[PDB]
Amino acid sequence: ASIFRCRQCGQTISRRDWLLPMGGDHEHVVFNPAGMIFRVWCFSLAQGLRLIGAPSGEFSWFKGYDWTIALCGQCGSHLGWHYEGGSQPQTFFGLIKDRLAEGPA
Ligand SMILES: [Zn+2]
Repeated sequence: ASIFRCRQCGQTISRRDWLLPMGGDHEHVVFNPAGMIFRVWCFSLAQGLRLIGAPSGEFSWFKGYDWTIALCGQCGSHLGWHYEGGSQPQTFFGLIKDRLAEGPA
């Protein structure tokens, strides 16, 4: 239970070692304006994503951060967001827990 992959295709995405307790918890449950609930796990680092467009602060769930949609770079599945423009840390990833599969390195 050491690396996280895209559930839909297997792409390598992150690692348990890279979980980041933001505001004291690595897990944050949030909703967008369309009412969709997301169980977000914060990671300091991720790979294999494709970050879409330019950042936006609108509706940001993390104070001081602007976001970009993060797709699986391989299959296009929406895996979460990349956050930037903030402080301590400047950047991080918020990934949707149930869209990842955990398993051995
Ligand atoms: Zn994928």
